[PDB]
Amino acid sequence: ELDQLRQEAEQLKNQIRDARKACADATLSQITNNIDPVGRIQMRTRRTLRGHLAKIYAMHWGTDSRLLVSASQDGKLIIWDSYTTNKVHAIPLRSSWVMTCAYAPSGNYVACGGLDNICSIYNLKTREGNVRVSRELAGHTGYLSCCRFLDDNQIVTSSGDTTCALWDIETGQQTTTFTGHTGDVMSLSLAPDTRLFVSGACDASAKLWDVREGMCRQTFTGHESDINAICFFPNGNAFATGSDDATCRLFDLRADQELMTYSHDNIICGITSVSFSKSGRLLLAGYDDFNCNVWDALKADRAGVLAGHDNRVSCLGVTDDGMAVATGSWDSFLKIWN
Amino acid sequence: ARVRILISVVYWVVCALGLAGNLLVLYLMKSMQGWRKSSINLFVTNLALTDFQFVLTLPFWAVENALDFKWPFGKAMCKIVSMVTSMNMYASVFFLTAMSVTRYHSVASALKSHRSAKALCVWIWALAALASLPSAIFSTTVKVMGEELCLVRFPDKLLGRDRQFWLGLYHSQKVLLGFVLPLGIIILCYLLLVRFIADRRARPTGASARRLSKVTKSVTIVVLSFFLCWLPNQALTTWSILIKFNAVPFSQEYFLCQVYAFPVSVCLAHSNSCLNPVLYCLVRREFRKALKSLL
Amino acid sequence: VQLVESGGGLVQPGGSRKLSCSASGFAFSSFGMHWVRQAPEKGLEWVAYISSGSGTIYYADTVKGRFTISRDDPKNTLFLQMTSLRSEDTAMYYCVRSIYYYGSSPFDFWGQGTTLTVSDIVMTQATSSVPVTPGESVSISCRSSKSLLHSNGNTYLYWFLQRPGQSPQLLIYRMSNLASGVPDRFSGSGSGTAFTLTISRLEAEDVGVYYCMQHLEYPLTFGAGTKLEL
Amino acid sequence: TVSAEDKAAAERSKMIDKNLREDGEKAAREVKLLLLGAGESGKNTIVKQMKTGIVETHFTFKDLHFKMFDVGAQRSERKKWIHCFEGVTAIIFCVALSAYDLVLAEDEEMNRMHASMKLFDSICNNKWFTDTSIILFLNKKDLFEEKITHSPLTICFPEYTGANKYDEAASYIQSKFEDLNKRKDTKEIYTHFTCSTDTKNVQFVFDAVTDVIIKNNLKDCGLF
Amino acid sequence: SIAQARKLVEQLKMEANIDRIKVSKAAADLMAYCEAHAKEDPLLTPVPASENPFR
Ligand SMILES: CCc1cc(O)cc2c(/C=N/NC(=N)NCCc3ccc(Cl)cc3)c[nH]c12
Repeated sequence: ELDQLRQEAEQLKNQIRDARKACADATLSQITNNIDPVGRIQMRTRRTLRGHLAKIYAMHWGTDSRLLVSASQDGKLIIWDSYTTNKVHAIPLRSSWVMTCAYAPSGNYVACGGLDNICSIYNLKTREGNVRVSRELAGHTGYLSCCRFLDDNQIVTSSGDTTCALWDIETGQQTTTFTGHTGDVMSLSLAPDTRLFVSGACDASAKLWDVREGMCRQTFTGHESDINAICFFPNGNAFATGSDDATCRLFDLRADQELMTYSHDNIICGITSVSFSKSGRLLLAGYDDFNCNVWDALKADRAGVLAGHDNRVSCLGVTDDGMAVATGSWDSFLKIWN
Repeated sequence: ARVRILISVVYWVVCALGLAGNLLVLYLMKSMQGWRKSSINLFVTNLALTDFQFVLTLPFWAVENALDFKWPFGKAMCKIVSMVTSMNMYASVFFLTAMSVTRYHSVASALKSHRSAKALCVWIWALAALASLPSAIFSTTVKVMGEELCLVRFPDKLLGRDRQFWLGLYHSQKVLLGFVLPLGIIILCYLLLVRFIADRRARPTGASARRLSKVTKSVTIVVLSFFLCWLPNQALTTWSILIKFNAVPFSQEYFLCQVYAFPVSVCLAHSNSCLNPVLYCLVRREFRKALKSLL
Repeated sequence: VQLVESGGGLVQPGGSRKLSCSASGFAFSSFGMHWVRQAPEKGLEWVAYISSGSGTIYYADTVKGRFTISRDDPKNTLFLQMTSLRSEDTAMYYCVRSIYYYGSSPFDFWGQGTTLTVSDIVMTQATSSVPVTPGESVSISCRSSKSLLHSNGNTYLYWFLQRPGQSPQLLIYRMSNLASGVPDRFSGSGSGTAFTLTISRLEAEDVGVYYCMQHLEYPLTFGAGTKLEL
Repeated sequence: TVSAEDKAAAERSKMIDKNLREDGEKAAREVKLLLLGAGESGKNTIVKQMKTGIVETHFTFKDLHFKMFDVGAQRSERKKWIHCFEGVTAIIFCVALSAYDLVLAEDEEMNRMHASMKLFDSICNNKWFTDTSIILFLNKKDLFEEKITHSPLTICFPEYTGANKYDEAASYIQSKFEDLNKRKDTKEIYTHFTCSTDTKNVQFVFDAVTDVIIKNNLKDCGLF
Repeated sequence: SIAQARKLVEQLKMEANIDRIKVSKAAADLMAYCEAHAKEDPLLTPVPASENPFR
């Protein structure tokens, strides 16, 4: 069985393509073309979180919608207070090549990593008064691109070794390793129930994983190039992707195919960040042309543009209550938009 | 006869150009918040606001000369107009020399920086105010033939109304502290930059020769701009100084120059207030990107 | 984490002494420091305050002009130099650390104590003592003068317990927020002016004197002190 | 209008700002270098002369603190992390001269020097290094000397005139590596020939970064 | 490459056996989520001024 397995592979791919074609009875803008396209919202800046001295590469909100962490290529990791623009902590990183950061749901730990191939977890609520690193997770052979806290004691990391992984923080070990990607994995998103997570990779494909069994459940194609950002719809039944081809897309798990493509002729710069709203109506997508296009999910209308930043927007995030949006760019500035 | 309206139109045009350019520079600098922790940017902002005021105080003299050397409103807005003009023309040249000294410091201590500015700015402003105080405290405008003039030290209080004190030095300190000293400092600084970068030049093609040619072009255009803008007016002023101290070449020369070139010289000297913003905040690529984005 | 403090003793009237507090366990360089004294029979009262990167120093009106507070971070030591010791300064002085970042727990750790023997929102704890029995629910009430609530949602009241031969320990930093090593059988509930503490079950360590301290601005007046007895 | 705890939070924030700007000022005074090469080249010799991801190397020479970001352990895609090095003072690129006739084993029969040339073309014309100077090291020149005689350069460069002199084939290699620069007057490439020794490569990098510092200062002042 | 091919074909055949649903029902579910939480989405519908913590 040298090429018989390969031939079975193409026949199965064709069968999956036919099954996916069978599901699409009509396009999205044929059953959603009856509701009003609410938008035309500009969300002027309310806070400007200055203090960084290099490109901001990743930010993450807290579950209180009050504290947010930001990572920049200067060996700094700042917990802000978006309400009063205060700084709670300033962690000096051992490796300055940070391009992912996380905030634990309990608010006790902050994750960090990048081109050091190590995910570093910091304790914010020590009795000594200083923020110290708890454990340095090291099992990856490529750059870490995203880390999201499963719980207080579990993390999920995506690396540029065509591999995502799940760790036990206390033991600092590979609880389960998620393999199956062809190119580098660039983004993660954990479902609200914390049982599945999507991972978009440089192979122009995104897959759905089961955290417990440790195997892929669904695979998604459609993009022409690298997938940079990914995020879940609030229900956890859909997820949005963003590629370095100036195109966003929305996949739904049950249908197991794309539904809507967010693109325009005047946008040729790709995407670096994608986030959803509280109701998931707003697809806030940070594009490479120094602005964050506030898309509408149910339609493809570019509802708004957040044109504050004078350099490429690398990270944006929405509060748990949807009150604020915090975009971060290569200009060392964070802006809170409301 | 018919040239007074043309000179007034020139005054208004240069005023509009200065206002527009300086507003653009100030808006770009405000957008580039933080001053980039650079001494040159603070100096540029100070100089931009200085020459913005210097070109905004132009319409008063425009309408004053449009009335054939006549002062319309003789009031505290002769104290104030003289104060703003004689403080802006000093702060402009002083920040212009601050540019040269700070560029020399940056280039000479380039690798020394890899191994106060507000204080200097307020010192420049204080010296400008101290130098401009006489212009605003001894103006003492006087009525002559039913029309007044915003002139200086008309009465002969002491030591002669035309001798050294009491209007023999008021606009010779102008020559000695707005043209002669600033130009000397500027030329010395830029000559030192060319000398410093000459040693490095001595692959030269495309890296050293091209860079040194560009640097000498810039440090030549700056000095030529200053000298050409401030030469005619200061030359007329030094002619007035020499005709009021010793020489008396009045016949068909001083009257002709005062009635012909003096408004032209003044508007040319105010044209520096619009040539400085471009040379110091427009040709730079960092501000060029911001201007293109904000256009 | 420990804050051991030395100095103090038999000081002649109209004298001067310096109290020294040494910090070892934690990062002293990033914490504010409060000095809190307590007369041998009377309650607690605030006597000083210094902050991290000392720029804000606050004194009580009782000892404002003759006391001073000094800290030297490199040796992790807190000092208090007092002058012209009047007789009303006989008290047991405590060192308490604090930090004020968002969601911090100020007045969390207290010191051992130093004895001294020399020869504003009003906090009222009307009930001086209560006969309490094992395994019953008890509640302590504290009353204020000005509203302790602030426009930002906070309510600056602090609850402490002073065991018979022990230093005070924080139970409730805000009006409703517990502390690190405190059992979850303590609870707090207040209003604009009225404030109450609740204990679900009395234990063998809960006997002591309970105090309430305001932190609206900086007078930091403590209350009279409710003393549970079994 | 805000409480005492808010005042102390603001004070803590101000202290954090002062520490942050002090750290930034310290970082902006320290020169950054990116090392790239074909692995078989003298990357290891270069790094060992100065003294599972980025092996970042620190050294101090004539009061300039140096950082050398030795990537190469990354088998991932350079396109997805090369922009993080946008802003290095210079790029150090090492190619082995003893590679024209050394085993054509890049993928399976590809000349090593051709691989180095396409790598240099990729780095030089990359859009993140439009104004980033390149310090090209042409290493293993001794093996070049004792291998020109054994084998001609026509196997790698048939267009060569056949002049198999030591200081003509090396000059030809240098010329072919310069010619990949598609944008001059905005970038200088500093090639280096001293020895297989120390005390000169470090000084060469020091001179190149001094020239880059002077150019950066002139551009900051607006003259150039 | 036999093991890799077997793993790939096994992954694809596991992909095939999935009980899918119509795309229209899925779109209806997403819309129902959107206009079931719309009134509590402050970015979409602006919050009153004296409720916004950012003003
Ligand atoms: C460019 C900076 C500058 C320097 C300066 O010395 C004078 C003026 C100027 C003129 N305004 N009129 C005043 N201030 N007093 C007028 C002084 C005067 C002049 C000529 C005669 Cl015949 C009689 C009296 C407008 N700009 C000036």
